[PDB]
Amino acid sequence: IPPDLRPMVQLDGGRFATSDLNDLYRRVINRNNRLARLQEILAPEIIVRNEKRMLQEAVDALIDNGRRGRTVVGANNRPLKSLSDIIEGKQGRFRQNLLGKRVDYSGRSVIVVGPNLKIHQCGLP
Amino acid sequence: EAKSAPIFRNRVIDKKQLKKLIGWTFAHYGTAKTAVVADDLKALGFR
Amino acid sequence: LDSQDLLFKAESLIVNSTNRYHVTLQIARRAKQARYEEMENLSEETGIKPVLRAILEMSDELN
RNA sequence: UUCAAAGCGGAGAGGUA
Repeated sequence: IPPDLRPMVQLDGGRFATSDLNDLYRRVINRNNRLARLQEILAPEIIVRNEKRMLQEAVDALIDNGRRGRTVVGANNRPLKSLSDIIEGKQGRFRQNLLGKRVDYSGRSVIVVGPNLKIHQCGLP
Repeated sequence: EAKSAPIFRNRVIDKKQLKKLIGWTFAHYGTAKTAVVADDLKALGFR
Repeated sequence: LDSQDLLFKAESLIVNSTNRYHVTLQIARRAKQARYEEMENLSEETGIKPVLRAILEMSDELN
């Protein structure tokens, strides 16, 4: 995915709050590079198969987390957000950003009663 | 949306009579006279 | 010029129409045309807003 | 001729209508 849809944000104290997609991409790339290196040296096959199984599990966790096997947890014991979690929920893209949005030239305040007004009139501060 | 003279209601006026009067005004006079009649009734009741 | 008179005129425009959604488009077209044709730097009765002017003109045309 | 330095994501708890 393009890098502005998974950006890096800086907290107040100078610490970074990176997304959850960057971790999953990093895991996939690291396992892929390690497996390619092992295949280059002509390693024993019983270890190459372990690497292949781990790579399958990594790509599966990137596509959808906790569907087939075990959920991948991050810093805390909370699950990471995969690609399917972006679109699927009630707080996903469809119901939160496309079927209703925030707008400009808008305000909000408390209401009181106004007599001596005509219907079709309102009082704006 | 005119020409229909109101009847002199010589009786007590609860909520049902007010709803009936508003309906009659809409049916006979239009949608801009009902607002005026409702505003006048609101002023009289508040007073 | 009063707001009540404008309300009555708009109600009269809604009737004699045969379609509620077709009169709003005509009023909008007339208002846009009037505001655009106002570009001549003479300021012909610029006090009135274009939509109210369109409503008044279309009501007058109704005879 | 150039703009420009103030905006950021998530989790938990409570409240008003």
